Formats: sequence, C-alpha cells, structure tokens
Amino acid sequence: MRECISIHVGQAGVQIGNACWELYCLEHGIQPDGQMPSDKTIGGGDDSFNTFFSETGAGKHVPRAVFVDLEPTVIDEVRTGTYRQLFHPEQLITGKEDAANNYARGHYTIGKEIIDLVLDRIRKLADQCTGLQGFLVFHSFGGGTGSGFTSLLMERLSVDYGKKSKLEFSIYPAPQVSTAVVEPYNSILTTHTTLEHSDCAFMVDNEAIYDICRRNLDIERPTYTNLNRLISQIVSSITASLRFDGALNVDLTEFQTNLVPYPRIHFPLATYAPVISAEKAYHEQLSVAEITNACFEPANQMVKCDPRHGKYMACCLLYRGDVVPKDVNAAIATIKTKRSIQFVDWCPTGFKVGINYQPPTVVPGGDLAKVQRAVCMLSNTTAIAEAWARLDHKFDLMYAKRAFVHWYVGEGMEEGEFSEAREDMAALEKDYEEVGVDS
Amino acid sequence: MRECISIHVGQAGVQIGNACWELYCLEHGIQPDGQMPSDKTIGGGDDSFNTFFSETGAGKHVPRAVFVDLEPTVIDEVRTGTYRQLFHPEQLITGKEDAANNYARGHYTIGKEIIDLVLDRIRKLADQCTGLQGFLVFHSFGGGTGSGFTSLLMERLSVDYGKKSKLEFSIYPAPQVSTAVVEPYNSILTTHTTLEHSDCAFMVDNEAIYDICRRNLDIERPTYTNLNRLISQIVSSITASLRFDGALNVDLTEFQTNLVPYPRIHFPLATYAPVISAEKAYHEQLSVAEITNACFEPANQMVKCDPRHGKYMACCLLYRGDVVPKDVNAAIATIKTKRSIQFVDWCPTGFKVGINYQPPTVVPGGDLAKVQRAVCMLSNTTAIAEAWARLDHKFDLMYAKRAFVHWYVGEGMEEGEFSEAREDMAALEKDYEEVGVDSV
Amino acid sequence: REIVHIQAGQCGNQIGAKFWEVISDEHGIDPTGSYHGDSDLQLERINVYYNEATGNKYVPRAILVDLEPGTMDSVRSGPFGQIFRPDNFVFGQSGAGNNWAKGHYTEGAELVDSVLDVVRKESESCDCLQGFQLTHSLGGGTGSGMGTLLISKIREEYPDRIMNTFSVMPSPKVSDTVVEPYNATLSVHQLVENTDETYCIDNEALYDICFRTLKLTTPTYGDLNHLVSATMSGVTTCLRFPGQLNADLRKLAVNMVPFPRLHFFMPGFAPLTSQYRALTVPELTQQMFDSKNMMAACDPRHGRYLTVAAIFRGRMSMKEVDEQMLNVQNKNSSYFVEWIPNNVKTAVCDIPPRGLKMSATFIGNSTAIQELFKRISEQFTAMFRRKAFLHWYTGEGMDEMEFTEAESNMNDLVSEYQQYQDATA
Amino acid sequence: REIVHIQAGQCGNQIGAKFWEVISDEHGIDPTGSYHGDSDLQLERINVYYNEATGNKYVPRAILVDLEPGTMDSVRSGPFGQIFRPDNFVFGQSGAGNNWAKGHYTEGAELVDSVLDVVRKESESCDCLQGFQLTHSLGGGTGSGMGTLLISKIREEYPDRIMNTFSVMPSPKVSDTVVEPYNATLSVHQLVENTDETYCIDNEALYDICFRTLKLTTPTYGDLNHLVSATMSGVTTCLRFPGQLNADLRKLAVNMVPFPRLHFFMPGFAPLTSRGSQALTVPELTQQMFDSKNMMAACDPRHGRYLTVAAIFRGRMSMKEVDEQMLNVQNKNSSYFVEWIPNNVKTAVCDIPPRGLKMSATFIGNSTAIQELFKRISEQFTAMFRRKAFLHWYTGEGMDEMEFTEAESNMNDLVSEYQQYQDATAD
Ligand SMILES: Nc1nc2c(ncn2[C@@H]2O[C@H](COP(=O)(O)OP(=O)(O)OP(=O)(O)O)[C@@H](O)[C@H]2O)c(=O)[nH]1
Ligand SMILES: Nc1nc2c(ncn2[C@@H]2O[C@H](COP(=O)(O)OP(=O)(O)OP(=O)(O)O)[C@@H](O)[C@H]2O)c(=O)[nH]1
Ligand SMILES: Nc1nc2c(ncn2[C@@H]2O[C@H](COP(=O)(O)OP(=O)(O)O)[C@@H](O)[C@H]2O)c(=O)[nH]1
Ligand SMILES: Nc1nc2c(ncn2[C@@H]2O[C@H](COP(=O)(O)OP(=O)(O)O)[C@@H](O)[C@H]2O)c(=O)[nH]1
Ligand SMILES: [Ca+2]
Ligand SMILES: [Ca+2]
Ligand SMILES: [Mg+2]
Ligand SMILES: [Mg+2]
Ligand SMILES: [Mg+2]
Repeated sequence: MRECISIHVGQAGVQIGNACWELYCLEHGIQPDGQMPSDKTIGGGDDSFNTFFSETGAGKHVPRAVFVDLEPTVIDEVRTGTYRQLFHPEQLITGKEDAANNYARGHYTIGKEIIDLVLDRIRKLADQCTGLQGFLVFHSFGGGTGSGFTSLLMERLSVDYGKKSKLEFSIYPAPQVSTAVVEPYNSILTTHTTLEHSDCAFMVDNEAIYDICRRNLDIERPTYTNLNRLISQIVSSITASLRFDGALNVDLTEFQTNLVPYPRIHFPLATYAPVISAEKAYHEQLSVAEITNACFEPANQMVKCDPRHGKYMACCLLYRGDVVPKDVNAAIATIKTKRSIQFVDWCPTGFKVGINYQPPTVVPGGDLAKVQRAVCMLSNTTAIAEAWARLDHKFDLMYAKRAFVHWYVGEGMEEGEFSEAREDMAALEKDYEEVGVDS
Repeated sequence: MRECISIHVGQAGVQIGNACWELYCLEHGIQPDGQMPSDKTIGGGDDSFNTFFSETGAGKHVPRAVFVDLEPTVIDEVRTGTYRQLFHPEQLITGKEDAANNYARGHYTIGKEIIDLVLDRIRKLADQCTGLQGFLVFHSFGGGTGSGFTSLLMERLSVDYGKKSKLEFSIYPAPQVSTAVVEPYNSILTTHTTLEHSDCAFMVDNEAIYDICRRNLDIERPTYTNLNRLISQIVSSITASLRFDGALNVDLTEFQTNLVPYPRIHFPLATYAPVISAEKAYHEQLSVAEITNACFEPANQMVKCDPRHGKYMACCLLYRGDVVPKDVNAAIATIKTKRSIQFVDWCPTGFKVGINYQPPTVVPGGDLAKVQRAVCMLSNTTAIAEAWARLDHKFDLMYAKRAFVHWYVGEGMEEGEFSEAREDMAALEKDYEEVGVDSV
Repeated sequence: REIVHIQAGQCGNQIGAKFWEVISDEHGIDPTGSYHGDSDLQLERINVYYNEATGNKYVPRAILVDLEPGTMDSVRSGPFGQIFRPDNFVFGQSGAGNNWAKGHYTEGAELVDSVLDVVRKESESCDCLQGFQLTHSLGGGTGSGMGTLLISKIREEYPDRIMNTFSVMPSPKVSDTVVEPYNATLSVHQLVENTDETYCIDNEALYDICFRTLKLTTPTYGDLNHLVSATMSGVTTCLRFPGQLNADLRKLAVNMVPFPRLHFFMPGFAPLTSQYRALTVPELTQQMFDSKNMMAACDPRHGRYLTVAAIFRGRMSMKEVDEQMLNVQNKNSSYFVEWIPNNVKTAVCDIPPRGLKMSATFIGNSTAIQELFKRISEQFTAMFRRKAFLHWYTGEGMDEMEFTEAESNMNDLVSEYQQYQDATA
Repeated sequence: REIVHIQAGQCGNQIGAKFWEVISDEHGIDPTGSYHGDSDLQLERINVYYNEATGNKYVPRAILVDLEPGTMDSVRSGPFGQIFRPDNFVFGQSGAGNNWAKGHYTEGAELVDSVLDVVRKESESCDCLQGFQLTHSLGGGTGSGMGTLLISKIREEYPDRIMNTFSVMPSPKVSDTVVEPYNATLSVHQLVENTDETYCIDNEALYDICFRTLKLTTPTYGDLNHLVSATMSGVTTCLRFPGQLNADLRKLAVNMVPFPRLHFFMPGFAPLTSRGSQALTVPELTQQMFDSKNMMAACDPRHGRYLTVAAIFRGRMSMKEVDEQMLNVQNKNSSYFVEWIPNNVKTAVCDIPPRGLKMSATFIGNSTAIQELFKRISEQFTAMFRRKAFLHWYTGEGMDEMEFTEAESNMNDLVSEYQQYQDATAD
C-alpha cells in the first residue's frame, strides 16, 4: 500500500479541493464526521481508499490533504463547511496578506516567510505514511498564490522528497471568469519554474468548463460552484484508480509511464462524457460506443483544441459503470474508421482501457445527473500546444511594452526572469512541433 | 479670531473714521453707549463683528480703533460727540501742534514726539487679540500728519509686526477742497515711503467723490460731511466680508490674492452703485443688472481715470442686499458683450463675486437713499496710473523751480529725498506700463 | 482589510463628510453609529472603513484635518456629525489662504505632527491595514499643500501600504482664487511620485454635467458634491461588499496601473441624478462609456483605454451585463489598446445606492486624461511666463526653481500618455 | 496756538490800538474785558489773542513799546485803554527823533532788555506758542529801528516760531519827516532776513484810496488807520474764527511763501465806499478784490504775476457762488498767475461779517508786482545817498557808510528776485 498526499494552493486549489474531497466521501461512503460504517478494520488497514484517507483510533477517516492559502477567507469555508469536522486544524494554513495576483509576491515575498511552515505541516503527514508515493498539487495559473507559491513548493518538494512523483491539477486562465489582466504573465512564469518539478499535469481551461456548463447543463451564467462540481468529476475519475482496487494506474509512477513518453511533454488532454443535466427528466442512456465517440468531440474536452490536426503519443480510456469489455473494443473498431486518429511513428497505435464497475456518483443538489456509464479519456496529443500558443501570444503583447512589469520588479524579481521563462515556452512550443508536424 | 485694528491718522483719517464707526454701529445694532442687545455672549465671543469690536464685562462693545492727530480740535469732536462713550480715552491720542501741511514735520519734527505713545496704545489693542489679522490705516496724502506721520507709523509697524498685512484707505488730493498748495509734494513723499510697507491701498479721489455728490445726489456744494458719508459706504462694503458671515460671503483676503499680482501693483480701483438720492430713488427700482452696469461707467469710480484706456488684471464684485447668484451671472454675461473689458493675457478673464445679505444702511439725515441692494467693484486696472501721472506732473512743475522746498529742508530733509521719491514714482508709472504689454 | 480615511481642507472635508453619510446609509448605520439594516451583506466588510466600538457602535476610521476651524465645526453641526470620533479632529487657527506654500511648508508644518499621531493611533489598532485614502482639492492651500505633505509623511512611515486619493481638479467655471493653477501643478507633481491610485474629479466636468445635462443654471457646491458622493460610493463598492474583482487596494492597482506614473483614473457614473422611469442594462452601459458621464473633462474618443473597471449595482441578470459590456467593446474596439488583452473587467453588486434601483460606475485609465493636465499646464504657463502672483509663494520661502520643476514633471506626464496613445502592436 | 502781539513806535501803537478795538467788538469783548457777545463762535478761538484771567476777564496778549511816553499815555486814555495789561507798557523818555540808528543801535538798545522780559513773561503762559505779530512803521525811528531790533532779539530765543509783521511803508504824501527813505531801506533789509510774513501796508496806497476813492481832500491819520483796521481784521479772520484753510501762521506761511526771501504780501479789501454813495453781489466782490484801486499797496497786480493768493470772504453768501466766481476770475486773468505753481489760489469763507458790513472780501496776494513798491523806495533812497545827505544823523550814532549800501544792494536783489520768477515759465 502506498499513500498519496494532496496539496491545495490558492483559492482555486482550495475550492476545487473542497469539491473533490466531498465527492471522495460520497463515493467511499465516508460521513462528514469522519466515520465510515462500511469499513470493518477500525483504526487501521491497507485498503485502496487508505491511499487517500488515514484513520484515527476512533474510526475517524481523515483526508491526507493540506490546504494552503495566503488569505483566510477561502480556508474559512472549509473550516465552517459541511465537512468541517473532517479535517484537523493543522491541515489548514492561512496567511494574512495574499499575493495580489502577483507571481513575484507569492514566490519571493510572501512565499519566503511561509514556505517552512507549509513543509512542516507536510512532513507531519509524510511521517504517517508507510510508503508515500508522491503528491497531487491543485492550483491555478493566474493567481498570485496559485502560481507564485506553488512554484516554490514544487522546487522544495523535489529537494525534501526526491524520487517521489508530483502530479499537477492546473486551472488554465480564461477571461470570462478572470479577475486579473496579468494572469498571462503569472501563467508562463509558474509553467517554466515547475516544468522540471512536475511529472504529469492535468490542465483545465475555465473556458471549456464554462461552455460545458452552459451548453450541456443549461446554466445561463455558471459560477465557481458549477465549474468546480464538474471539475471534481474529472478529477475523481482520474484519481479513482488510486482509491479503488484495479490494475491500470494503481500508483503515480504509472501515470507518467502510461501517458508521458517525453518528460517535458507531460500535459495530457482530458475528455469526459456524458455530461447530462439533472433537470432533464427524460433520461436517455448512451451506449459505450456513444460515450466513447463523444471522447473525440472537441466540445467535451477540458481544453478547447483540435486533436484531428495533431499526433497522439499515449491514450487511456477510463470507463466507470455498466461497461463490459466486449462493447469497448467494438467501439474502438468503429471509431478507428470514423475518426482522424494519428499516432507518432515511434509509438504503438493502441488504447489502454480501464473499467471500474462502480458507477459515478453525483452530489445531491448538483447540476449533474446520475448515469449508468461514463468515460474519462486521457490522451497525450500535440494538439494541446494550442493552449501554449494562445498564452504565449498574450504574453508577447504585454511584455513588448513592459506593461505591469514594475509590479514584479518591485517585489524582488529581476526582469531577466521574464524572458528566461518566455524562452522556455518557445522551446516547449517547438518540442510539440517536432513530435507532431511533418513536411 | 481674525481681529482687525483700525488706525485713523490726521483730520481726514479721524473724520472718515467717525463716519465709518457710526455706520458700523448702525449695521450691527450697537448703541452709542456700546450696548448691543442682540449680542447674547457677554464679555466676549467669536462672532463675525468681533473682528472689529471688542467686548467688556459690562456688555460694552468697544471699537478696535486708535485715533491719532497732532492737534486736538478734530479729535475733541469725537470726545464730545454722539459716540463719545463708545471709545476709551486711551484710544484718542492728540498733540498740541500739527505738521502745518508739511511732510517733514509729520514724519520727523513733531511726529517723533508722539510716535512711541501711539505704538504703545496699538500694542495694548494687539494684546487683546487672539489672532491679529492686520491693520487698516486711514489717512490723507496731502496733509502734514496724514502723509508724514502715516509714513513714520507704517515704518514702525513693519518693525514691530513684521510682514503682518497693512491696508491703506488713502485720500487722493483734489483742488476743490484742498487746504495746501504743497499737497503734491506730501502725496509723492508719502507714497514713496509707504510703498514697500503697504500690502494694499484703496485710493479715494476727492474730486471723484465730490463730483458723485453733485451729479448723483444733487448737492450743489458738497462738504466733508457729504464726502465722508459716501466714502464710509465704500469702506463698509469692503470690510463687510470680515464683519459678517454667510454662505456666499467671501473673505477680503481671498480678494487680496486676486487683486495684487505684484507687490508694487496694489492699488485697486473702487466703484460703488447705486449712489442715488431719495427723490430719485422713489418710483425707481434698481435691479442687479442696472447696478452692475453702473460699475463700469467711468463717472462712478473712486478715482478719476478711464478704464477703457487700460487693461484689467482683476475684477471683484462685492454685492450686499437682495441679490441672488442667478441675477449676477446674467448681468455679468450681458456686460461681457455690451462692454469692452480687455484683460491682460497673463491672467484669466473672470469675475470674482461675493454676496452679503445684510442690506446697505444709511445714517439718519444722510443724502443717500435706502436701497435694497448695492454693489462695490474692486478692479485692478492699469488705468489707475493716470492718477499717478496727474499727481507727478504737479510735482514736476513746482520742483523744477524748487518752490516751497525750503519749508522741508528747514525741518531736516534733503533735496535727495525729493528726487528719490520722484524717481520711485517714475518707476511705478513704468511698472503699470509693463504689466499691460502682451507676452512674447 | 482596514483602510484609514483622511480628509483635509474645505473641499476635502465637505466631500469627505458626504462620503461617510452616503456609505453609512448603505451599510445601515445611523448618525449615532448603530446598525439598523436588514441585509447581512452590510456587515460582511464593515471593518474596512468602520471601527467597532464597544456597544455595537461603528465609528468611522476617518481623520479630519484643516488649518482653520470653519469647515470643521460645519461638519460637526450637520448630519452624521456625532458619528466621527472627537479625538480625530485636528485643526489650526491660522488657515492656508489658498496658498500651496502655506499648506506644505509654513502653516501645515506646525500641525503635521499632530495629524501623524492620530494616523499612528488608528493604524496601530488595525488588524490588516491595506493603506490610506485621502479626499482633498488641488486648487486650494490646505488640502493641496498640507494634503501632499501628509502623503509624503505617511509614505515615509508606511512605505509598503497603498496610497489612494480622491483629488479634485480646479476649473475657472467654479473658481475661488486665481492662483489655483499654481497650487494644482505643484500638487500633481507630488501625486505622480507619492501615490499609487488617484481619482481625478474635475470640477469642470462636474459643472458641465450640472449645467448642460441636469439643467441647473447656477450650480452650487452642494450640487457638485452630490455627483462626487455618488462616484465615491461607486468606486469603493468592491472594497465594501463581498466580491473578488478589485476587493482590495493592491489588487485594484495591479489591474489598473500598467506603468507606475500613469495612475490617474477617470471616473464615470450612470444614471446622473440630482426619477420613476426604470433604467435598463443596455442604457447603463451606453451612458457609462459616454463622455457626458465622465467625472473628468476629457473626451475618451480622443485617447485610448489602457485598463477599464466597470461595476454594476442593483438586481439585474449577470448574463445581460456580460452581453452589453461585450457589445460596447465591439462598438468602441478602436479605443482599447491591443497590447493589453482583456483589459476591461466587470463586477456586479446586489446592493444599489439609495434612491436608485440600478446604477453603473466607470473606472478607466485612459490616455485622454492628458487633456486635463494639458489644460492646467496652459493656465499655469500663462501666469508663470510673467511671474504673476508669485510673490505670494516666494514670501513663504519658495523658489522659482520649484515651479519650473513641477511644470516639467507635468509636461513629462502628458508626453508619457501620448507615447502609449500612438503605440501599436 | 497763542500769538504774542507787539506794537512799537507812534504808528505801531496807533494802528495797534485800532486793531484791538475791531476784533474785541467782533469777539464781543467790552473795554473792561467781559464777554458781552451772543455767539459761541466768538469764544472758540478767543485765546489766540487773549488771556483768560479770573472773573472771565479777557486780556489782550499785547506788548506796547515806544521810546517816548507821549503816544502811550494816549492809548491808555482812549477807548479800550483799561483792557490792556498795565505792566505790559514799556516806554522810554529820550525818544528816537525819527532816527533808525537811534532805535536800532543806541537808545533802543537800553530798552530792549525790559521789553524782552515782558515777552518771555507772556510766552511762559502759552500752552503752544504760534509766534509774534508786530505792528510798526518803517519811516520813523522806534518802530523802524527798535522794531527790527526786537525781531532779531526774539528770533534768537524763539528761532522755530513764526515772525509776522504789519509794516507801514512811508509815503511823501503823508510823510512826517524827510529822512524816511533811509529808515525804510535799512529796515526792509532787516525784514528780508528775520521775518517769515510781512504785510506791506503802503501809506501811498492808503492816501490814494481816501483821496481818489473815498473822496477825502484832507486825509488824516484816523482816516488812513480805519483802512488799516479793516485790513488787519480781514487778514486775521482765518486765525480768529474756527476755519481750517490758513488757521495758523505756519500753515499760512507754507501756502504763501514759495521762496524764503519773497514773503512780502500786498493786501486788498472790498468793498471800499464812502459815506456819500449808495446791492453788493459775490461777483462784484471778486472783481473789486483783484482791482488795483482796492490794493493796500501802491502796486498794479497786472504789472506782475501772482505767485500765491489767499482769499477770505466774510458774511452769509452762497458758497457755490464763491467757488464759481473764484474760478471765473482765474480763467479770465490766466496770464497774471504763474503756471508752475498749480492751484495757487486758496479761498476761505467765514460766517460772520465785520462790523457795519453785510459781506466783505479780503485779499492776500504774493505778487511780483510788489517790486514797484520797492523800486519807489529805492529811488528815493538813491536820490539822497548820491549827495551824502543827512549821513551825519546816522554816522553820528557810530554807524557806517557801507551799511547803507548793503541795505540798498539787498533791496536791489529783492527786486531782481521778484523779476526773476515773473519771467520764469514752466516749459
Ligand atoms: N475553476 C475555478 N477557477 C477558479 C476558482 N477560483 C479562482 N479561479 C481562477 O483562478 C484564477 C485566479 O487564481 P486564484 O486561485 O483566485 O488566486 P490565488 O491563488 O488565491 O492568488 P492571490 O489571491 O493573488 O494570492 C482566475 O483565472 C480565476 O478564474 C475556482 O474556485 N474554480
Ligand atoms: N474726504 C476727506 N478729505 C479730507 C477731510 N479732511 C481733510 N481732507 C483732505 O485732506 C487734505 C488735508 O489733509 P488733512 O487730513 O486735513 O491734514 P492733517 O493730516 O491733519 O495734517 P496737518 O493738519 O497738516 O498736520 C486735503 O486734500 C483735504 O481736502 C475729510 O474729512 N474728508
Ligand atoms: N467639487 C468641489 N470643489 C470644491 C469644494 N470646495 C472647494 N472646492 C474647490 O477647491 C478649490 C479650493 O480649495 P479649498 O478646498 O477651498 O482649499 P483649502 O481649504 O485650503 O484646502 C477650488 O477649485 C474650489 O472650486 C466643494 O465642496 N466641492
Ligand atoms: N498809516 C499811518 N502811518 C503813520 C501813522 N503815524 C505815523 N505814520 C507814518 O509813519 C512814519 C513815521 O513813523 P513814526 O510813527 O514816527 O515812528 P516812530 O519813530 O517809531 O514813532 C511816517 O511815514 C508817517 O506818515 C499812523 O497813525 N498811521
Ligand atoms: Ca480500515
Ligand atoms: Ca459677544
Ligand atoms: Mg485568492
Ligand atoms: Mg491738522
Ligand atoms: Mg476655499
């Protein structure tokens, strides 16, 4: 058995972390007071859910999680929420002043005076681990804390916990819900300073989650609660292999082995189906062939891009529910001849299929409906480089005039770090070009 | 706080001070014995009228004023007049021999025997102030005391009170009621001496006031009593900003910043309207537009000059009575087009407006009719330099022959003091020429 | 969290008292300081401006400063006069005489330490102080001379806090003295160096709105201040109510200040009041970007928008404000710089101002603001070319070198705005 | 402030006695000294010429002086002889014999110490002393010689005070002796140096007014003195009544004396009619006042130019009429006023008129035409000095001959100085 520690940084990481841990309890039958009636080994055990939950002497199941934010307003939501008794007061770390959407403020100024406290609370959970395998870090790209402080945490985690895996759940910046104009800068900065301290990163564009909530779920103006409940469904089905018995992606090393052939290209695209509204009383039931076909529709991807004009390097189909393997490869046979699937020539054109018989769970009162089968598609395609191209262009427009740079320089960062980070993205954008594009 | 001490020097300063303080008491409701029944705060207070009146424990309201003359006959009229109980005996200072229309005797021979006594009485009044604002000095230019002693007093006041503001209410001489032939001499001498000791001086041309009383009031031969009752109305309008309060009331020092662009150019031109008799004021309502239009008529100014032949550097309208800002803005816009008001290019072409709501009052038995609204215009125009030219020409005519100069030399002055004063007058005329010239 | 408010001078105290009386009514605070509102959103961020006195009383974190006791006793005698702490009234007796030199170097120097003692006493009792906000005029003496002196002194002791000011520009249409361009040019020289955010409230624009739009032939200062309080309430809504666009002063500065010296904001309000017909969201957005609603006498079409913060108050559909704002960006796409992507941000608050069902407040950093400083510079040069009225300042120890240095800094600011008005991408 | 009045010699005491009669009648003072008047204006400035003794007895501040006791025993016998202070009489016995040197150098020198003691006595009782006025003649010996001696002595002890004189020019038409031109020249030389104001009362002009105008074939000293009394009552109105124009002797000197040596005024009086003629207007007074017939000095003002002029009107009249008529006569006679002294004509109006007149007008002019008066005296002087006539009268008292030429050369300069400014122009 090998334990995983989750770290939630910034407002986006905390609020998404709140939605995920609520979902984990609903799936495993864990009550808000930490009790788990279905668990027969009181105060210990080596079950699959023990990779994410630790048990006290009183049978209380505690999430192996750490919440960090430089302002206490977002953490107080967890401290007085529905699952307030689930966490210990030491798992929640609040600052007094946030990073003001400034990467330099969260990395150099506020991060310097809080990095040792966060690592101390992390080491206290690691000492409770018999075989810690790695960490999962939840953070945003545009926030000052989510980008600035996260970058420093991964740099330190590589030192204190070498040889351990580190997985990212990132929030790509979208203007419909953005709160700062400097998010493009902060995004490029954290990406360059973490590229060598992350083994796999699941990027979620708020633009895609926003439109999925509007089209598929009939929310006129989606809020963070709507976005986070949909995002936690994707995070749940990605981490379900760690929390349930199985053979595909049983440990964090297998994620990088199955999905990451080249280390710098560790941004796999996620596609989820079906997304049905609860108010839809009429309840059609899509076959495995229908939901697998929807995994190749751009409208269901976590990042809006066109995989038809890219190349695949790895592909993982994660089914959840009433799914038999006979129906899966039958759909893969039909999808071969109906879609534009082009793998790189140094990889096998194939699919790694994982089936979990337990169907997905929906939060009572949410916007998502109960389904009998669902698919989460993790594919490493070069088409995701479009997100890097859009981000680099917005960076180039602002940095050409040195706009807003004085906020970063006045915080201790030197201007040379900007072009150093931009040069890394130019190299990353060309790494995708060499793997995918031909003559 | 913001108390003002008034100094009245010589016959003209004393007799004008008598008219002003009689008018002040009528405006505030102060009886000739110093009692003010409307005043609820006995022995003191920080009311608006307290800038000019102190209070005793007995409820008497005493003017913050000093009357000084080198001869007693003019002040003796105040000691036995209607308002004799208003002043303390220490506020009225008299000598035994006047300056005999000689600047030299006022500033030197006779003045030096009484100057310390005068400053001691001024110090006693200044000590009773919580925040002394400045001095108002009333005097004539042609008298021996009004010119010579006033110069000595202003010089001593700058030594004892630094750069504390000092305002002048001066009487420009006129041959109609002139008492000396050497008045151009004393006028040039006192102007040169006090020039750098005065922050702002309001000249009153005796010939202008004499002519206003003839045309507008139908007095066939005006006397000092007629002239002073009109002069005190201008002084009342100027100081009404300090003695009263109100939302539209603008302090005079706020006008002083607008009125004086350069230290030596501190001679505003005053204009009052309406000056009408009771026989003509009957069946005759005078609107805001009519009295504002009369301010730009050259035959209504305190000093004989033609403002059309000069350039304006500042224009302040001081309304009192039944006047609303809507009427003022309408009248100003009308005059802006029907009149040729040329401003210098180095300052905005605006009109600073202050409105008091206490209507003008008249002394019982006076020549002025009681009106519901009045206006006093303070403007800084280069046209006032004409008054300097006329005065300097009379000086040059007599000094070329050294006529009457032996009366000044015999008292201790040198001929160099005459040419030094005349040279300063010539520089002042050039200064008024330069400010009117446009920018490069 | 906490913000310390300072009002200095006649104009600063008169608009400052109007600001406290308006926002107290919005947060359910009566003149005695008791809570009497129904919504819990009123006390959520009540501590950003009010200190909680023992007994459920809310005293404002305000400091009243002046060189004469005139306006001070007038504020204490009006409504919401007893809500202010009595120990935070700091006044002298001499006055400034509309002289910038008297407020900054001569008369304000005697009282500047008494003010700093109250500033420290209020800042020491702050859990998480963000910075300071100041209300003053630039054409007078106290709020202009002593106001910029207080900013310099406070920045010395709190260098890392945010300095924010509501500065009122002088105009010949509403003029007190002739030396107003002198005091203004000297004050802005200080504002470009010692403040982080400055709201430019032009008395010229306030007059034209009262005259040409509200049809008030003779506008009073009470008529102008009614527009100022409505604008001051709108630009501080994101600081007083729950939200996450510009919730604090620093996050606001990071979003609105792309270059340090260009931190002068042009405010706009809609609708203009002094009405039973209900306004619509497309009409609020249309009037928000119109020059007729700008609080600074500038034509936005004459320049380009660097950053824009729009905020809607009332009960409306977030979808409609998204549609109308994205539609007004397409109508005026030529007036937004292309080198700053997504430079217009929108917030929506549920609590509207009193008497209005829906309102909209515009906060723009536009290069067209250079017309304001160019106007002051032309009036400054016309007098300074002939050294007119300069003896009022040299008599207080000032030098002509200080005037030419302040004028050159203004002209540099103007040409800096012009540099980005023509810069493309 | 007070004025100390001094009268010396026969003529000085005759015209000095008549002076105290008119002003006492004007101020309501009886020969005993009590105030019998009915107007407060008579006592407002009563202390200028009178002392207030116990019992409301007004005593004149007069000092009667002569070298012979004859003429002073008669002024004690005529009217107003009791009102004078008895110890203020200083009379000698030898007399002067119409000799200037006898009064100035020899006999008058032994008496000048007794006169000075009475001067200091009256000066000690003064709150603020103005100066001294002297009535005397220039033709005799005591008033001419000793009169000038009193001026120099008093000036040494009161140098900053005003010295005013009523000097009577001699005339061969009423001449007492023949040596009169010698006494006038020697005394005018003194009056040029030691006096501030001098009213030139010409006996010639006085004789012509009585003979040609008033029609008196045989004019006596009483007829000439009545014109003098009306003059000195006129030129002192501004000093005796609450005016403000030339209220004292120093303010009059500043207005009338533009150059220190040119301080000899010619006076005029209007109306001048006899008891055989029979509606006098303000324009008529103004015209007669600037006529050569009404001048109390034999000088035609149209033969010179007015440096300064003082006009005094007395009686109930329109003040507007005076201002317009005074401005009228100045425009119509613009050539006879020097243009380099602007506004050189001052006008005062007193409410009360003199005794026996409804309205009167007194003239005080400083005209360069006064040189005609000095030219006449100088011509009679040089007619005798060429022949060395009667020099033993003066050299017999130890005097020198060049002292006569000094007094002449001076007078010649006085005439030249008056001519120098008559020809001066402003351009
Ligand atoms: N999906 C999602 N995005 C969020 C959420 N909260 C914030 N974001 C996005 O994250 C970005 C801002 O990052 P935040 O997490 O608010 O910033 P932070 O880490 O708290 O940083 P500072 O407040 O500057 O210290 C914007 O693009 C927001 O739209 C959330 O709950 N869900
Ligand atoms: N308006 C006005 N002018 C006056 C008055 N009294 C005198 N004057 C003028 O002032 C000048 C004379 O000055 P005065 O004030 O009389 O003289 P003084 O200051 O007493 O000086 P001396 O008496 O010479 O010591 C002349 O031009 C007069 O016309 C008065 O009451 N009112
Ligand atoms: N909008 C507005 N402007 C004002 C107000 N009071 C004064 N002003 C302006 O401010 C300037 C004068 O400054 P003021 O505040 O009176 O001077 P201080 O008291 O010395 O600071 C002029 O431009 C006035 O028009 C007011 O209540 N509202
Ligand atoms: N007008 C006038 N002249 C007189 C009178 N008595 C003498 N004179 C003249 O004065 C001159 C003689 O002076 P006098 O009186 O003898 O002087 P005394 O020597 O001092 O006594 C002659 O010219 C006389 O005509 C007089 O009463 N009136
Ligand atoms: Ca267990
Ligand atoms: Ca009182
Ligand atoms: Mg945050
Ligand atoms: Mg006098
Ligand atoms: Mg003001």
